[PDB]
Amino acid sequence: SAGDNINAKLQLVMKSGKYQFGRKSCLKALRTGKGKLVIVSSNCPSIQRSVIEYYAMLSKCGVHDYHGDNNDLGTACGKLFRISCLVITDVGDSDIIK
Amino acid sequence: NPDPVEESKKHKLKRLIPTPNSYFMDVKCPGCLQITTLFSHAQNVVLCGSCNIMLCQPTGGKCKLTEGCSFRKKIE
Amino acid sequence: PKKRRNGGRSKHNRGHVNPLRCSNCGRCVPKDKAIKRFNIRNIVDTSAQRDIKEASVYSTFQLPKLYIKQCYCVSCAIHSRFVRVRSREQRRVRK
Amino acid sequence: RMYGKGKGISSSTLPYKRKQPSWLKQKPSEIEDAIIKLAKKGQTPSQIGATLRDNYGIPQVKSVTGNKILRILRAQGIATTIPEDLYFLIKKAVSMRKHLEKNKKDKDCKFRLILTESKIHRISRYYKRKKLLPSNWKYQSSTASALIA
Amino acid sequence: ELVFGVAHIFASFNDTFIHVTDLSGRETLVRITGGMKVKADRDESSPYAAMMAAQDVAARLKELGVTAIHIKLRASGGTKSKTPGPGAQSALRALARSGLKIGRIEDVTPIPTDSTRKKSGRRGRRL
Amino acid sequence: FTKKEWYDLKAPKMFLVRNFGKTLVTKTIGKKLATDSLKGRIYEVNLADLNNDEDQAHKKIKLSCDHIINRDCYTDFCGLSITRDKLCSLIRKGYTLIEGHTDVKTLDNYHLRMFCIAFTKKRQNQTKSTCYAQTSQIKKIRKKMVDIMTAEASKVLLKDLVKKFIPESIGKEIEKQCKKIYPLQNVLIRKVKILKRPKLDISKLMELHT
Amino acid sequence: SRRTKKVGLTGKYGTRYGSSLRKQIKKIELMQHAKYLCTFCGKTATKRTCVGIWKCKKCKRKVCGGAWSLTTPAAVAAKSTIIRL
RNA sequence: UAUGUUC
RNA sequence: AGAGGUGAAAUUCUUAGAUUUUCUGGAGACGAACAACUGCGAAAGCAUUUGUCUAAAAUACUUCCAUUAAUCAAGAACGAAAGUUAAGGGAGUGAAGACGAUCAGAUACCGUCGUAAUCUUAACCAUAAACUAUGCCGACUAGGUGUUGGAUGAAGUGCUUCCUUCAGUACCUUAUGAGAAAUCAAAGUCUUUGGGUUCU
Repeated sequence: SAGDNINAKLQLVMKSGKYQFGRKSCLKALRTGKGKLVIVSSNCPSIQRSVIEYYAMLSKCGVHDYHGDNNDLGTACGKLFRISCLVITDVGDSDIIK
Repeated sequence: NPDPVEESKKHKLKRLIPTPNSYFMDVKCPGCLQITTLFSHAQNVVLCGSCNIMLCQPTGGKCKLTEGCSFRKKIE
Repeated sequence: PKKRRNGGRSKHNRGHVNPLRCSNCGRCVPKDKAIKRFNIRNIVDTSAQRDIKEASVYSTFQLPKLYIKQCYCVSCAIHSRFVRVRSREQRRVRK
Repeated sequence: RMYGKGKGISSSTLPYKRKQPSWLKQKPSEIEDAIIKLAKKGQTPSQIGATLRDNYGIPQVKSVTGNKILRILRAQGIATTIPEDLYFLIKKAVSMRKHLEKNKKDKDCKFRLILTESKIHRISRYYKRKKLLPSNWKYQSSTASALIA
Repeated sequence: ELVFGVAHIFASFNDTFIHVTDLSGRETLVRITGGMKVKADRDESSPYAAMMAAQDVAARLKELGVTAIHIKLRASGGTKSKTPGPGAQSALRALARSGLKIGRIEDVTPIPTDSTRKKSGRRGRRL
Repeated sequence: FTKKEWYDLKAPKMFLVRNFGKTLVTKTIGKKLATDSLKGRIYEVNLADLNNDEDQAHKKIKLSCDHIINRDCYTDFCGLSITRDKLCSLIRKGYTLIEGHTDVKTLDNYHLRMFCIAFTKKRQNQTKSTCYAQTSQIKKIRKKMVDIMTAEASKVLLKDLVKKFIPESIGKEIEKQCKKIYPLQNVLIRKVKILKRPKLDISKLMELHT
Repeated sequence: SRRTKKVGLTGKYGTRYGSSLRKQIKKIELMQHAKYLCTFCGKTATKRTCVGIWKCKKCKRKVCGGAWSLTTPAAVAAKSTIIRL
């Protein structure tokens, strides 16, 4: 029961809060500093994961290494396409912050 | 003679008149003087109102409560 | 016409029981059906006990026991007299 | 029991008193707001009722207010598009299929997945016989993993 | 002074091996069995054959020097049978009456924790 | 035979008798030095005979001949096991037997495998016919006994572990640790075997013999 | 509509060779010509290029695999034992 | 716990 | 200097050292004693440890829905053993086969050996006295002895037993209940014949 809870919180944020999936959108969001959390799939290419991590370290935004690949992250978000990169512009009524 | 039966307390649930075995109680921790509502056979963990303390441990039955304190039925 | 209520074995709430092998003939027999005798015997008789205890040392030697735990099929048990045919009414009695 | 054996009569029996308990001087002017906030925070109505009974001491929301919890959720528009029990069954089926894909040798898991999908089809048929589910709802097993939404 | 050997007794419903070695189990002192004391091609397991088998090894041990013996009792094997043959009784009896001292006695018949399949089919021996 | 000469067998310092037996080899018609034949010989001798007490008659120790000078072999601890008759005696119908095993290494890098056994208790006011424990209780007991064995075999050397094997100080500890979960009757280290030993150190063998 | 009842891709062989031989070759051609999951991009688009080489159409990255499948049970088990430690 | 047909 | 094996033998192994003793390494199968008129599973079936994944059931519930249910032609999943296909494995056992015995004969029972098979993987096959020879759901009808898993209340020493109850699971007795009877707490509540349903 280690991925189920984070999947449930993701369900909650997709339902309530606003978000953005995709490398360009997440990079822009946490460039402007609107990113509260960034989720990286285990499948993410090494260079782009390192770019995301450096960007988030600069922007003081947390990074969560998703346990699944982009395929599982897409289904966790409820989409029918691979994601590999998530930014949450604001959390809804979810406890994903603690 | 099943109409005026009286000692059916030891009878299983859904006796002649099905009544639950659970109840509700007010708990007072010693030296804390707080009032809160509690459910016998509770399934979650509860916290006090005045000072945050542990009250009951949710098990398969009527919980364990604490070593001291006073718990009283809310039945009128 | 169903000689025994239990069908000759002790299977209930169960589908299959692994078989064991008769100690006398080697026949496959279900464990719940095999006749089991746990033999705790002396290594020798009383006369040989009286011989080797006095021929032994420590002056308090106690001979070990033999723990066998044999199991037999119905035919072998009947032939070796571990069980009798018994009468129809006496057939119910176990102990 | 629908499948297998065992009667299992374990359940909860409501008290004879239909009305609000006398000791509850609490006013129902905010109990619906409490359940609405809890659902917004994200709870299925079953666990909403459980949390209400345990942490709030207000058993039988129907007794406190003459309207039941999923009904007030629908009236406020919070109720999910898929009913609770059907969604839980779908989640169980998704988990079972995910496990089976790795372990195709789990014949017992395959059997119980068949049973769960039979239950899913029966209850979905009921829910779409009622207007609680769109008439074209099918539950194909390919995209049920994301159908939870 | 008391000098100890180890007599492995093998009683297997056929000839009764009587095998005295030193404490380590190697460097065997004497091995008599029961097939040489009888020449009827039978009675190899007989109590009588075991008796002479035992007194012969007792005499050889007396002349060799060892005076006390530890019994290691063994029955057939893990798959064949678990009970000692008829010869173990008389082997121990004659070893006792021979005058050489007896120390500790132990059963060491190979006990299979496993269950490798034994001879004959699932219908067993029909004789 | 005529070309065989006796040899004396010695036991380590922590035992009582210090001489348990005699061995014989063949002469040294040199291609074999008649000392390599003696080396690596295992002697199975009862704890009763090694400590002059009948109470320990159910344990037999294996001593492995490791060093030879003049005419007496010296040997060292090689393993232990409880006797078959006692093992069978302490197994009765109506009780559940719990067995556990663990691999440990001492501070001397002595790799051991220890097998312990335990049985449940009737206690006084049971008034029942069986003392079966649930599978969860059995698992907890086995985990507890494995942890106790590994701790009490890893914190110490080999000589003191052998010394504490004599009073069965580990069975008592397992008893007192499992009392609060499920009462256990006679529980003992059924067997200990040496999986691997370090390179032979004649210095240490002699400081433990003296 | 359904074109061949059971021969499937082996309908290219007509009646030649044995039925057992055709069924055996079908079993392995099915997985030789299948697309596999590319663990580097997550898209099921890695196809066989030569006998032991598998290339992903998206990554353009190629891996060494089985003759007819991306992975073989022996190699998978060996990797499992290695990764256990 | 050798074998031992038929009317 | 015999060893195996048998009712007795013989085939067989054995001075090149058989059998036997001890040690080391490898291999495959199996998982004893505990082990039960005990547990789990739809059935077939499931017994070394630990971890992970997965499901089920009972119990407790003042939690949710509110008839969503019962049984089912067709249809579908699973389905012991043997058998088939292809790789691997191959110790022990061992359909075939070969010998040695017994016998009037013995191609059998007994003994020695031994191919396929048994084991794993991936597919087929879909059958068993696959049996409690007893379809599934529901109601009612009687006392006792147990036993497995929960929950309730109380008491010997924080810990153990007794009471009640639910759900399993057996057994004993009893029928002015049934049956042809054996027997059956269901195979009863059937000429005082109709709770529902499928198959034969």
